[PDB]
Amino acid sequence: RAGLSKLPDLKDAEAVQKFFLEEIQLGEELLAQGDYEKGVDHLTNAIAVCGQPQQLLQVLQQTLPPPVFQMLLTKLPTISQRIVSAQSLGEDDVE
Amino acid sequence: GPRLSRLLSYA
Repeated sequence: RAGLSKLPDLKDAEAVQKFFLEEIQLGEELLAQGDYEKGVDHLTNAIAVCGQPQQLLQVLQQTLPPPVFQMLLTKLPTISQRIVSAQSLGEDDVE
Repeated sequence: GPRLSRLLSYA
């Protein structure tokens, strides 16, 4: 038939599905070790080949409660965290 | 288990 590898040409949907899933799983498995940081990157890559992040996010939120996902969301923005860590010096009270 | 391919059976 033919060979098999990651990101062959992308014209084929089946190859993209195979790799996309290989990454979805590989990530969960690395996190099963504890490499959350790699899960964020690998998941970001899964989105890079899917192009429909939001669909996948709904699919990830319903298949299992994802704590890593929350860290993916914290890895993305940097400036935002700085505002919070100043505006109200991280956290403040109310009366 | 370390196999997120549960939902992915849908496609």
